[PDB]
Amino acid sequence: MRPYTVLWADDEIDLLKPHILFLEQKGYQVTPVLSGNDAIEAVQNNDFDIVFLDENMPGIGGLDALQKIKELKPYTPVVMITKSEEEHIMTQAIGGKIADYLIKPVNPNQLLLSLKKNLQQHSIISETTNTNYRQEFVQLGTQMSGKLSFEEWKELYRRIVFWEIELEQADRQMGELLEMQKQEANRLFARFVTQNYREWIAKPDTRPTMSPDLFKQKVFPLLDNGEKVFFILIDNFRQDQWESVKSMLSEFYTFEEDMYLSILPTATQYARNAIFSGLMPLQIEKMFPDLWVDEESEEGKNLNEEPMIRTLIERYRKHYSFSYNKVYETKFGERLLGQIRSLSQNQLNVIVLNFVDMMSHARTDSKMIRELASNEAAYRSLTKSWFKHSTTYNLFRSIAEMGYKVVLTTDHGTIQVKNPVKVIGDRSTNTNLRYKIGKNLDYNPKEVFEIKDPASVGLPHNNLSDKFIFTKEDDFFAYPNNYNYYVQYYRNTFQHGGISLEEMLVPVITMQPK
Amino acid sequence: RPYTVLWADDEIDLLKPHILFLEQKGYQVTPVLSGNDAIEAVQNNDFDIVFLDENMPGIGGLDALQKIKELKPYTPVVMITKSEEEHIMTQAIGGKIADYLIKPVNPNQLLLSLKKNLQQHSIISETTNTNYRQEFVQLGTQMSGKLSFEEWKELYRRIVFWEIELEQADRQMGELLEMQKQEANRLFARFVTQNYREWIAKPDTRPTMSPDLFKQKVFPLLDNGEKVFFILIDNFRQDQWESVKSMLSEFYTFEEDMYLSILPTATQYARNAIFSGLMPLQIEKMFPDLWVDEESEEGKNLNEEPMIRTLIERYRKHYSFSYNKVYETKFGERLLGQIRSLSQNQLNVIVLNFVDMMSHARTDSKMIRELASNEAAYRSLTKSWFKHSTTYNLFRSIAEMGYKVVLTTDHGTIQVKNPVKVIGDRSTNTNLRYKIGKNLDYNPKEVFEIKDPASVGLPHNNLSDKFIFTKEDDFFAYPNNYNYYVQYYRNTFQHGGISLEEMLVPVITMQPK
Ligand code: BEF
Ligand code: BEF
Ligand code: BEF
Ligand code: BEF
Ligand SMILES: [Mg+2]
Ligand SMILES: [Mg+2]
Ligand SMILES: [Mg+2]
Ligand SMILES: [Mg+2]
Ligand SMILES: [Zn+2]
Ligand SMILES: [Zn+2]
Ligand SMILES: [Zn+2]
Repeated sequence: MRPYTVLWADDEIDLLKPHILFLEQKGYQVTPVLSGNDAIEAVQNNDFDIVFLDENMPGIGGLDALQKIKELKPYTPVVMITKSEEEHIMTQAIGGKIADYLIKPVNPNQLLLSLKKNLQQHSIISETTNTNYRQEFVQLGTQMSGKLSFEEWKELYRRIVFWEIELEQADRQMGELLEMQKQEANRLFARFVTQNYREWIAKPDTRPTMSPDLFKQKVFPLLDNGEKVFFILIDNFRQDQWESVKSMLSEFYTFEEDMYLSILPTATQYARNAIFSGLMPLQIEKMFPDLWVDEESEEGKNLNEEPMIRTLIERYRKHYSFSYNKVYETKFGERLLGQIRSLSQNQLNVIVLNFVDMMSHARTDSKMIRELASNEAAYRSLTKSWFKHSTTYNLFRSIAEMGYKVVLTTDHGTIQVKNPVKVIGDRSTNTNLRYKIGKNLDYNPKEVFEIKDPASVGLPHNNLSDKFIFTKEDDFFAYPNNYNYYVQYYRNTFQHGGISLEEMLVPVITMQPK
Repeated sequence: RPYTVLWADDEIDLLKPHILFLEQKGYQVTPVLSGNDAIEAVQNNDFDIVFLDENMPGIGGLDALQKIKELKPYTPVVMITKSEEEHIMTQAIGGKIADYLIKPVNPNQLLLSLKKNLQQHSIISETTNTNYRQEFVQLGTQMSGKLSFEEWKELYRRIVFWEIELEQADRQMGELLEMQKQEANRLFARFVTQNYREWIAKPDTRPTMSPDLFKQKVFPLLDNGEKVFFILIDNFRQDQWESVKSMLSEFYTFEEDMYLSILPTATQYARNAIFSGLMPLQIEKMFPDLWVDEESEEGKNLNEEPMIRTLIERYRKHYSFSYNKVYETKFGERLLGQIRSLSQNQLNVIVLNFVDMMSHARTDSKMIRELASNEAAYRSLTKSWFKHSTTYNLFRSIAEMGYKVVLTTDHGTIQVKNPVKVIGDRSTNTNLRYKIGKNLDYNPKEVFEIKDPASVGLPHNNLSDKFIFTKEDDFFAYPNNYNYYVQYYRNTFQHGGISLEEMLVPVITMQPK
């Protein structure tokens, strides 16, 4: 290697000769200077790896030297090594983007620690992530194997996502080894769902929490305990997207993290209507035929969610005051943000955000989103940018100021599809690549989850359709009339409505304002 | 509220003085004696910060760190230990500790660490606010008077720096800077309009511009017998460079500089000028086979590789070189594989294209409006695209080849605000910031007006063909449906006119570490 270079500025550098010898023995080149002006010049005309800085020096002070050095080379770490214990100096150093602040007398090893932490942090963390994943990779495969409970599935998926993000900043083949494990997880999760889905619908008392159960399990207990709640539903928000925005929200909230199961199809007109109605889609139609819109109509499929909310509140003999707001466009979030505090009168404030859904679909037809979200790390990254720079960030921030509980959840996720499944003859479901509705559908029954009795899984259908077929894993339906184009166009896009961990196992977070 | 600290040390009884000190300072400390006790405490509470001994009976502090970061990844952990072994330091760093303090620890060092890890964001805001209020004065005197080109580069670099710094500060301070930026752009437009003709007419005395870029910044390197990668990112302005330079600092050291794009600040003219070494006009007369009239339907920057060849010929050089355009991040994969095969050449040209902001597709329009509503968001998208596209590894891999890299752009872009009325035919171009026209109508005091394109190296078809250019953050708007197109194009990013963002663009000479 080459040695890391250290520029050290102190009016009494002679008193630090022992420390300089120690660092020089550990492979570091130290250039000493005696003033801020000499340190500034050295930084200007050199490319030092790190800068050590005294505060009290004849001439300009370290805090003033720090400002200049940060404008010249803001990416260069600066450590303040001073005898000052004044809080004012600490405060201004932190504010000046100091990397470390060490109070004299300093143990030389404390300087070694700063040098490693501030110059080799990334490679150290990278090597530990690989090492830790190598240790735990086996434990994850076996944890996967066998017959897992629902709660065991939650923790496994939680563990897989964690490694998805950790291994972004680590070795490649560790990352593609995780992809294999994730692939195997989705396969085994698919069997878990198809073997139990009909029973889940049949026996509502022994089933995991699903869309129709969401409000009863996670909202009503809060409201019944006297608490004021903001139910915020970001449509098409996967588990790994929650993990991406989690740290940002931690500045303002504490979390109780949970997950729950979306119903099939993992689509908005079914799962999200089931949430706000508290019922399986078929039960919405029977009990409230005026609020259900069947898949044929050109009318909107989720325009009646507020009335559904009122029937659910009434259906459990609750008297909650509530509001419902639906946000698509950029301007309407700023407007809702402006009128946010007028909602303080209501116990329950429901907010639906549709942009991640829009963006997720734009991964198919928008060259721009094909660039910004080429892979799932970019998609997560792009989700961070949106959350921070849209009005969503300050919306969550204003709610916290209002002393409101927030239940942050979604209706379904989405998955990056890879391999086609042939199909033909459906009705009006060509728009969805993960589920299909119709009669006389030619397909391979081995490749899908067949629902020939839709009313058994709480699904309505008009007389021109009698069955549902769902994809599994990362498959997507493809027609043969324009097959080769169809396949090249939709491969690697994001699609929902089928069976996968990404689509079905989705977050529900109960957040308390700090 | 009081900040809460979880402190796990098997000798917690000897740390009672530190604890009392910290309780006097307003913190609530919870003492525990082992890694398992701490793990359980974190599991059932929301502590703000964790202090962690390493050597304890039971599990080691390092084992506790791994589990606590799993439970509360967003909670800072400070290791406070007597151990001075290097492998312990390294392992704790790997375990994502916030700090590592070797015993005995100054109690003020605990306080500092609590400020730096629990209140650093709000501290940086107040400090940035206070610093800028003071620097606001020097930026006023620095843009006062008549500035030289070198002074315009310093000032523009200064304004960009504070633009990004003030992302983390009070809104009012950003408003205050926004107006200093307005004034800078107003004065910069005067500076350009008063000198642009002189610059084109006197090549030996002008600032470095598009047609001079290769001679000024590339040929000297090669002539000094050093290999070079010339990477041109389309529509990559100064603050986008400032947004990605830290990522690049892990593999390069920088010689940062700027240069002026010619007008229009549009790929068809500026980038062709860079590669041809000539002005867009004299492209056609010097080289008919190379030029493409703007009015031809097929692409205009497809035969740039031959333009580069004639440039090498004109200056009597014999560089072996390559040329590669990467439209999409998928094509970049192939280039990344074959990238080491380009070690044979002295010069390697790569054209990268950042997301098209000219997209009229309804979906792109809806994305753009939400993902890039302001300049902070635009920079954030820029960083995201750079890291997760093939661009990041591309620079990473070129560094391993030990090549010098010249990173630059052909022009920038600006967020437009106010409409400027203009009347023209169906023929007239779509660009919001500049028009070409046989019969253009406009307030000549609202634009930079080039009645004879031929004098400034621009082509034309008719005697009556003009070029007109917007300044500051103006954008052209036609009378038909003027009210609608004003509302649609306002706050969108455009290029082709006169502004610091469009015109004064980065050129970085980078040395692999
Ligand atoms: F003089 Be220094 F601040 F220790
Ligand atoms: F719009 Be939904 F997520 F199908
Ligand atoms: F016992 Be601890 F590591 F100081
Ligand atoms: F023609 Be480029 F988009 F400026
Ligand atoms: Mg001193
Ligand atoms: Mg002084
Ligand atoms: Mg101990
Ligand atoms: Mg032990
Ligand atoms: Zn949805
Ligand atoms: Zn959707
Ligand atoms: Zn361009």
